[PDB]
Amino acid sequence: SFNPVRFLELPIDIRKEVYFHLDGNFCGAHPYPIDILYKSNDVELPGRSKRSKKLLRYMYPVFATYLNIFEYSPQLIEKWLEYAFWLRYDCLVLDCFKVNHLYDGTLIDALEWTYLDNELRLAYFNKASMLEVWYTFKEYKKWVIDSVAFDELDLLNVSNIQFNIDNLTPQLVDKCLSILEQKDLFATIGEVQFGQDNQLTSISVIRTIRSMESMKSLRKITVRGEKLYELLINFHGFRDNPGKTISYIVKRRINEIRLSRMNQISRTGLADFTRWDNLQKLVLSRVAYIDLNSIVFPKNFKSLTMKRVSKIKWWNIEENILKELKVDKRTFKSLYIKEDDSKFTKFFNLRHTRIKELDKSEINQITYLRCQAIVWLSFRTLNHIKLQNVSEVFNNIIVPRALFDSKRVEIYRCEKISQVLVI
Amino acid sequence: EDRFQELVDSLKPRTAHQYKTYYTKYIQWCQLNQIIPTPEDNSVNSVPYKDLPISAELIHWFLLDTLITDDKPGEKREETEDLDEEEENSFKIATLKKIIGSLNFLSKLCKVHENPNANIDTKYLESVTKLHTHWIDSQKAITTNETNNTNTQVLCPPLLKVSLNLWNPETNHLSEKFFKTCSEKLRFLVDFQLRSYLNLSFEERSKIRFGSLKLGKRDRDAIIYHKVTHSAEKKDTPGHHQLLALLPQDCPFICPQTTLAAYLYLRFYGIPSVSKGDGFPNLNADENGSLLQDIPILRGKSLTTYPREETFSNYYTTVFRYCHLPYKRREYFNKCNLVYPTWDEDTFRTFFNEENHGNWLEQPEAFAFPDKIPFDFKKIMNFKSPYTSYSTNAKKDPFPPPKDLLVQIFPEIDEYKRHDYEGLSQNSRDFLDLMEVLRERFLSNLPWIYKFFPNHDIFQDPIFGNSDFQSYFNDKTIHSKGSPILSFDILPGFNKIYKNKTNFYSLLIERP
Repeated sequence: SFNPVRFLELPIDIRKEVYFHLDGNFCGAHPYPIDILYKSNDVELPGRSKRSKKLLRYMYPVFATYLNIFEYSPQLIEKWLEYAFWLRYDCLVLDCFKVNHLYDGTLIDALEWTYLDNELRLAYFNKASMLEVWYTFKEYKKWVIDSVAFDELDLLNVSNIQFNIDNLTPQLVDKCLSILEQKDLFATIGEVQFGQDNQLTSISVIRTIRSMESMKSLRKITVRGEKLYELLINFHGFRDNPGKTISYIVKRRINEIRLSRMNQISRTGLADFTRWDNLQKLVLSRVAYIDLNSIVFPKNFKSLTMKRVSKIKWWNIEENILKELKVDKRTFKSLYIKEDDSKFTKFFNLRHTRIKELDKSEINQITYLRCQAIVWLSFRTLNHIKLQNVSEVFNNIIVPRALFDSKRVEIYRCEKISQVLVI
Repeated sequence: EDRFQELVDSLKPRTAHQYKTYYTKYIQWCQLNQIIPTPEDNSVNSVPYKDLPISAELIHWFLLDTLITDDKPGEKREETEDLDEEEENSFKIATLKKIIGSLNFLSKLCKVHENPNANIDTKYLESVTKLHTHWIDSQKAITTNETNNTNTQVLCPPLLKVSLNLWNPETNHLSEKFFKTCSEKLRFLVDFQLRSYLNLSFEERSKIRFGSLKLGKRDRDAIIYHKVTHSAEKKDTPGHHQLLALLPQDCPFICPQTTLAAYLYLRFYGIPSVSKGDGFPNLNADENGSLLQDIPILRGKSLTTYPREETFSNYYTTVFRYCHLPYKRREYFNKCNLVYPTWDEDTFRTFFNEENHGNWLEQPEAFAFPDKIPFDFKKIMNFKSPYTSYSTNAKKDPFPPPKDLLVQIFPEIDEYKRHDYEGLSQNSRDFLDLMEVLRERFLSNLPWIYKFFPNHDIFQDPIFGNSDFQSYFNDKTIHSKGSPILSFDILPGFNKIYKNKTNFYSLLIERP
C-alpha cells in the first residue's frame, strides 16, 4: 500500500527526480514497450464479464479514437478503463503536473490539445502514444496551475502545450481549430507538429498553416517526413509562394526546428535554412543520413543537437586543416596527434572513443591559432552539439577546444563513433 | 538481435501498435481456421515467430474473409446512403493499405526470426490495392460528375456502349461492308468481351481454343479459362498459370456466355440459307490436342485459322468512331497494369493441394477461391460487388427455361449424352458439358435478344416460330411491357441512371 501524503511531504528536488524517471507512465495498465514484444519467441494473444461489457459499451466509444490501437490483448483495455475514471483526478498525477509546470516543461513533455468527449480538452501522451490524462483548460488552469501560481504573474501564463497534428483526423483538426478560434487560446499553444503519413500538401496541414500567424507564442516547430520537410521548412530555392507556405512573419517567432524521422535532408543539392533567421536550436531526431557540408546554418543559431542517426559525413574540417599546416593525412595522423587525457577528458567517460589532440610543442602557437580559426570558420558560431546514438562517421570528428571544454559537446551513445580529435 | 534496432526505428510507437493489432487479428483468424495449430485451450497461447505461415495468398484470403467479403449476417443492410457508404469504403481502402503494410511488416519481422515461409511477392498485393483503388475511383467518377467535359462517357462506359452497339442486326451507320453479317458482329463482340473483361493481348486471344475452357465444379457459373503454359512463354519451370473467369451478368446484353454460345451456334450451324457455319466437328476420335486444340474459338478467312490484325484494327476504328471513343494504345492492344495474377509452380501446386493441408478447418478452394481463382479479381473484373460474397446475386432467375427448348437447339450434344459419355477423351466431354452450360445461358438470355433486337439472324428459320418459343418469350417479357423502369440491373453504380428505359434506349442509335 503506497502512501501519497508521505510522498508529498518530502521536498521538491526528490519529487522532480521521482517524476523524471517516471517518464509519463502514471498508469499500471501500461502497454508493453516495443522491445520485448519483438525480442520474443512468443506472441501474446487474446484468449469478458458482467461489468466490463458496460465499460466497453459506454466508456470505450468516447475513447475509441486514441485507444483502438491497443485492441491486441483487450485485458489491457478492461484494465485501463478502471484507471480512466480516477487517474486524472489523482494527487500524484496532479503533483507531477505541478512540479512539471514549476520547472518549465522539463519533467514530462508536451501536453497536447485534442478533441474528445466534445470539449476540446488537453491530453498527455506517454512514449507509447497512449493518452493517460485528459484535462479541460478550465480545470487545468484551476487545480494545477493556480495551485503553484499564487501571486507572481510570470508563472500564470501557460504556453507550452503542443498541437500535434497526425494524432487526429483532418476533420477533427478543422473542428479543433474552430473551437480554438472562438476562444482566445492561440497564445496557449507553444509548438506544432506535422504528419501526413510535387507541392501537394494535405488538408490538415493547410488548415494548420493558415492559422499559424495567429499564435504570437509559437516556438519549436517540427515535421515528421522527408516528403513534407522539403515543402514548408526547407528553402528549396523557392522565393515566391503566396499561399500554402508558412507565412514569413511566423518564421521569425520560432526557437527550434525538430526533424523527427526521415532518410536524408539533402535530397536536393543543399538543405538550406536561409530563412528561419531567428532559431537558436535544431534537433535531428531519427534522420538516416545527414551531410554537414550541405546545411547553410543561419546568422545566429546556437545548438545543433542530433540523435538516432545512421550516417554522419562531417563538416570536413580535416581537408581544410591539411591545406594549412601543409602535410599529408598519414603524416598528420602519425606526427601531429598527442592524445592528451589530463583530467577533464577523463571526467566524462567516453570509454569507447579515443579523444585526441594536436601538439603544443610541434606547432609554434601561430598556425596553431590558424588551425583553430579553420574550425571556427567551419562551425560559424554554434556551441551545443550532443551526438547521441550514431554510427560510422565518415570524416574524422573535429571539435574546438573552447567548445570541447565546459561539456558543451557531448557524445553519449559511443558505439561505432571513434577518434574525435580536439583542436 | 542485430536487426531489431533498425526495425523499431522504422516505425512510430503508434504505428507499431496499430500493426501489432492488425497481425493479432490475422493470427486470430489463422487460429480459428487452424492454419497454425493452437497449443492449448483455456490458456494464453504463445505462438512463435519461427513457424508462422505467411504468404501472398494467405494475406489476401485474410483480406477477403475479413475486409472485403462484408457478410455481417445481421447488419449487412447499412449500405444504403451513398455518402455514408463512401466514407465507409474509404475506411475500407484505408484499412486495406494498413493491413497490407502491417502484414508486410510481420513478414519482415518473421524473416529475421528464422521463418523461411514469409515471402510476400508484393506485386500481387500491389495489383490488389490498385484493383480496389480503381473500384473506389469508379465510385468517385460516378459520385462526381463535374470532373471534365466528358460527362456522356461518365454516364455510359465504353464497355456498355460498344457492347450494346454490337447487338444491332442492321448496320446502316456502323459499317457497310465490315460488319455485314450478324455472325461477324458476334465474333467481334466475343473478341471485345474476351479483351475487355479479360485483360490479355492479341496473340493470347489467338491462344483460345475449344477445350481450354474448363468448368466450375463448385459454382458452375464461371468460364474456367486455365491459361496453361508448358514452360515456354518467357521462362522455364513450367508453372506459370494465369486463371481467368467469366460469370453471367445481370444485364443480358453484356453477358459473355450467351454471346459465346450464340457465335458457336452460328459457327456450328450458321444461317441455313445465307451464311452457313463451319459445320459440326467429329468429337469421336478427339485426342487431347488433336481436333479441339487446333480449331479456334473464332474463325477467319480459312476454316481453321486466326484472322489478320489490321482488319481488327479497322474494326476497332470504325466501332470507336461509331461509339465516339478516341482510341489509345494501352487499352486494346497492349497488356494493362491491372490484370489477373499468374501463379508460380510452388504456390500453385502446394496451396491448392487439399490432402497436404487437411488440418485446416476450411479449405480455400471450397468457398473463397472458386476453383483456383481469386475472388476480388473475379467480381471486380465482371463489374460486380464482392462484398456480399455468398448471396444470390448470380442466382437471379425468374421464369426458368423449360426442358423442351433444351433438346430443340444443339441436338448433337444430346446424341453424345445418349452415346458413351465416359469413353471419349477428357476434353471431349468437358467441351460437351461446357456447351451444355453455354446453351443453358443462351436459352436464358435469348428472349431479351428477341425482344429488343428482333431482326437477328437466329430467327431466319421457320422452325423457331413454334408455340414454346413465343410462349417462353412472353413469359419472360411479361414483366417488361408494363413497367416504366427495367427489371434487370446493368452495373453496380449505374442502376440509378440506366434503370429507366429512356436512358437505355437512348444509347442505341438505330431503332432505340
